[PDB]
Amino acid sequence: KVNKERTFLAVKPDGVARGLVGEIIARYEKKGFVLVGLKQLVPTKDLAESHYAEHKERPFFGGLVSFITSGPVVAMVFEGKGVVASARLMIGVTNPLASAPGSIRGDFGVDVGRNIIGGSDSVESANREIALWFKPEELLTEVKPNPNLYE
Amino acid sequence: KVNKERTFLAVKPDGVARGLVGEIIARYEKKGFVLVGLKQLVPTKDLAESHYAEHKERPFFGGLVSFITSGPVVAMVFEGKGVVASARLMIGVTNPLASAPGSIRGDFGVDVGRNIIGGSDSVESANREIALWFKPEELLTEVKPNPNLYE
Amino acid sequence: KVNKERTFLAVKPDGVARGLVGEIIARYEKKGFVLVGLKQLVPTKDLAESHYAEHKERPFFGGLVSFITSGPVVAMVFEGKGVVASARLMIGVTNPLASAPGSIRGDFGVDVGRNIIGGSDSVESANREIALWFKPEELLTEVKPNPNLYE
Amino acid sequence: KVNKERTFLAVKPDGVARGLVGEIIARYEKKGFVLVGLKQLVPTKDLAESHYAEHKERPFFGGLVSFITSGPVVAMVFEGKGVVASARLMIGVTNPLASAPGSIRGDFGVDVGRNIIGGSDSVESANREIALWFKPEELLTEVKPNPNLYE
Amino acid sequence: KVNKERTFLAVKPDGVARGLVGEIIARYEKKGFVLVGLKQLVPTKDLAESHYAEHKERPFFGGLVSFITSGPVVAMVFEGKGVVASARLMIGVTNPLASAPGSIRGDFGVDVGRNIIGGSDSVESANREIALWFKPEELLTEVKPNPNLYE
Amino acid sequence: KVNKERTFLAVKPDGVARGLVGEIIARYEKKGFVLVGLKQLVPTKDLAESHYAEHKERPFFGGLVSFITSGPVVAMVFEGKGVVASARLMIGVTNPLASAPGSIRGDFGVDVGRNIIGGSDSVESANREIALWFKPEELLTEVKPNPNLYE
Ligand SMILES: C[C@H](Cn1cnc2c(N)ncnc21)OC[P@](=O)(S)OP(=O)(O)OP(=O)(O)O
Ligand SMILES: C[C@H](Cn1cnc2c(N)ncnc21)OC[P@](=O)(S)OP(=O)(O)OP(=O)(O)O
Ligand SMILES: C[C@H](Cn1cnc2c(N)ncnc21)OC[P@](=O)(S)OP(=O)(O)OP(=O)(O)O
Ligand SMILES: C[C@H](Cn1cnc2c(N)ncnc21)OC[P@](=O)(S)OP(=O)(O)OP(=O)(O)O
Ligand SMILES: C[C@H](Cn1cnc2c(N)ncnc21)OC[P@](=O)(S)OP(=O)(O)OP(=O)(O)O
Ligand SMILES: C[C@H](Cn1cnc2c(N)ncnc21)OC[P@](=O)(S)OP(=O)(O)OP(=O)(O)O
Repeated sequence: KVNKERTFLAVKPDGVARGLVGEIIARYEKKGFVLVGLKQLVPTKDLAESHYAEHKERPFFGGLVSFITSGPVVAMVFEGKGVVASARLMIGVTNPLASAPGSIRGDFGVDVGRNIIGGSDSVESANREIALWFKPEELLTEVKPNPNLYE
Repeated sequence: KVNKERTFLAVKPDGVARGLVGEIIARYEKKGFVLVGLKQLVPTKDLAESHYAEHKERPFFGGLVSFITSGPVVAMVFEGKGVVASARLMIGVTNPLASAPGSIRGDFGVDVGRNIIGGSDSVESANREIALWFKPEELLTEVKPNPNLYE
Repeated sequence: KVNKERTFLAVKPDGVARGLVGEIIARYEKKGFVLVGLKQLVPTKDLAESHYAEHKERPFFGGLVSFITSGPVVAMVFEGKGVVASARLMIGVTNPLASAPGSIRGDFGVDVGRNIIGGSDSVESANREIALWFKPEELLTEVKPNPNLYE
Repeated sequence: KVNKERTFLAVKPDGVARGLVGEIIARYEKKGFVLVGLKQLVPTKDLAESHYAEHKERPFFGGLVSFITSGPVVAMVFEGKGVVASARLMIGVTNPLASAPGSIRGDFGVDVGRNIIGGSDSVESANREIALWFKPEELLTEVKPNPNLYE
Repeated sequence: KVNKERTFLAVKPDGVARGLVGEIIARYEKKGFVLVGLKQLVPTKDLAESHYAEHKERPFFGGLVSFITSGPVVAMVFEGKGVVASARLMIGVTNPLASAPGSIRGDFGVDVGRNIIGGSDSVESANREIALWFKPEELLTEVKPNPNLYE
Repeated sequence: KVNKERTFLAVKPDGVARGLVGEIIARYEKKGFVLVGLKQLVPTKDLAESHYAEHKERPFFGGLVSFITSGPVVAMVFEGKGVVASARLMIGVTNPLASAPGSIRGDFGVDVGRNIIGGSDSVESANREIALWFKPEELLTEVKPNPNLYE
């Protein structure tokens, strides 16, 4: 279906430390997106390096890897129609200072390096990120569509 | 006045079923718009066709008419300066996935067919919609202006 | 059955004027109680005296009648298991200053005469109050059983 | 330490289905309790029976084991001073209708069978429940004491 | 009248450092209590000792003085009927773990030493505390009574 | 250096009277901006004219001066990276009706004359406004950077 689209979201160590996990989950739940995977973990260097592989050649890659592996991360997978692009709109933009009020980064962030949450940029990136962070057993298979949310 | 402008708003069956009525009323109350009419009802095919008349030649007309009659609707009328255009901005856009975080559809909707709330598109549409859903007795006549909201 | 119990609730002129209608409705909706009746109206002296009949010989009767008729009131009917005793608990006690934080009066009221909301004191009072404020046509007959709320 | 006390909390299938996971996590985070374990899973009949082992001879045991395995559950472990007793106070009482406004069950529940969340009744039950639902690797070891929350 | 009663409230350094100032102020404003004095300051040892004078011979006195001077404090004065006792009820009890959900300490605190906010225990203590923290010029004199909050 | 930027914000008499002080302070605190100055006062014509000096020859100058002196104002100073531009984004635009939902004016305002809060338009205007409303003693000097908010 088109309503079975999935995105990977990570509440970064700064979002976890600031106690924003519930606030964030509650925003995606109110939207109508279904939580199909959820876990708290301290990421390994390998998970971090494979996750941010598009920034591997840039000077700040080291710091990104160090910071995401510096403390607990809440990894989640949400399912819904256009969940990839929608989840991103809900987060805001790279710079939290330029992110609109009402968005996660707009409401809670001030620094690019401490930008609370990260989401998949595309359906291809999502499917790769989901497989990396989660095992098939850790993901829901039975997802009954809400007739209140979908026509 | 100007500040006596009125708009018609309908919390659709999906918005009532999902328990979003108070959430929605609170947003317009916080804004400074005065509730001049309020009721819960199951709309008739008669009322629905008349309400959705601007789309009577479109292929989706029947579907809009079927859905708005499928369960209880919370019908309301708000009064304030630029309430028609403002109420619409507060709702978001046709596609809830494209609606900005901070708006009703932006925060709670995923599908065009399940887009929670509908509002008048113009002052002319509002005056027609208000007369169609409400009787003069069901509307407030005495509206004292709040000196904290109006200069 | 027992989950089909109904209570009458009135957001008094002070609760309406202060813009607390959406806040209050959202509280009962969150709880799992179903809205089966809703309307805004300016009560007549006849409706006000009939409503406050149990206190018709008390010195404060006139004052209660004068205030409930002084502006718009939001009249509602909620359905659920033990809704009568549960709505009262959610409201708090007669004196809002003695009402616990978390209740409507505890969170928003300071005066007995400006105590925002009133609810039915018993199933008997509820059935009488509902018939007095609402016509059978104004009340839902089809109430969808929620399997997440009720075992 | 005393501040290193841990409790096991489960958002039951009804709490997950109603989209209350984030609302719940936010409440414990706002309090100052640290999340040390988190996961979503559909529990097996075995894990449910071992979890509800204290009631294995009671007539309602079967019903509790059937319901907790009927859909996804969000399993969590929180750390803090008096977290076992405090989480329970935050949840409310067995009957959500008797639970005080401000508590989780007092704000969102109407039925004993659909009472959203369950928490450990003691430190001994917590240590057993934590070991039963989580592997030592799934739980945090490094827990930074907040000098704003602890003297 | 008796609606002119005043209380002194202090958001302690832990309260301020955790970013609970606006949350706390919103609660008293929603209640109907009028803010008649407000300031942020780092208290001097002299002001701290004078404030905590009733406990000057207790073993914990030193610790209370050390902590209230360790960082910024948001000092405020609220006016309204029974504001002294009501403000205390809103705060909760000495131990935040024993404080009811819905109270400031019940919702946000875990430790007696980090109990976010302090309020006057009596009208006599309030009048003394107000004079100690505020100059007559720093306090409002013109307080128009809200007819929506007082009969 | 860059994270030490400061802005001046004034919750205008309309914002104070509508009890919005707590809501506003919370928004800036959630964001990660540090409150370095805070006070409630009734501004003098001298302070008002100096504050609104950039518009001293515009026809609306008198109206702005009259209104900001008509009741209590909550003056505050926030510190953070890009706080001047970010605080304006959080306020919205001049016309609250055109302000996006999620912004303060977008969420609570209807009139240009009653637009709840004013903020510095530039770093130069901020430094001037801060020195005008606050004495150096009234401002924090020791501001430890939060490692959860800054890289
Ligand atoms: C490129 C970004 C931001 N970033 C971190 N440090 C720096 C830095 N020093 N210079 C520039 N950019 C930086 O890193 C990943 P993230 O924060 S998950 O995501 P996003 O939502 O921004 O998005 P996408 O476009 O990666 O999906
Ligand atoms: C024409 C629209 C949208 N729409 C619903 N289904 C479809 C569909 N199948 N194809 C196209 N458009 C669709 O219907 C009305 P509504 O949802 S109250 O919203 P609006 O706020 O956009 O309204 P207005 O702009 O007319 O006020
Ligand atoms: C007798 C009560 C209390 N009361 C109101 N004004 C006064 C007054 N001036 N002197 C004394 N008592 C007063 O009046 C009804 P109400 O306010 S709808 O509701 P309740 O929910 O508290 O209760 P119940 O009456 O339905 O049990
Ligand atoms: C025995 C308890 C209570 N209870 C639930 N259904 C029934 C029922 N049908 N008959 C009797 N008792 C019942 O079951 C677990 P729970 O629902 S998580 O609740 P709790 O958090 O209140 O309790 P505890 O186990 O920590 O005390
Ligand atoms: C003596 C009391 C209690 N107390 C604080 N720390 C300690 C401590 N370490 N050991 C014992 N007792 C302590 O101190 C004041 P506070 O904390 S504002 O609270 P309150 O609500 O009790 O009120 P009041 O005293 O203003 O009435
Ligand atoms: C010039 C503005 C707006 N303004 C008020 N009345 C009028 C009026 N009658 N005609 C035009 N403009 C008016 O005055 C300041 P303020 O209201 S704090 O707004 P802002 O914070 O959006 O401001 P800035 O600092 O960016 O200007």
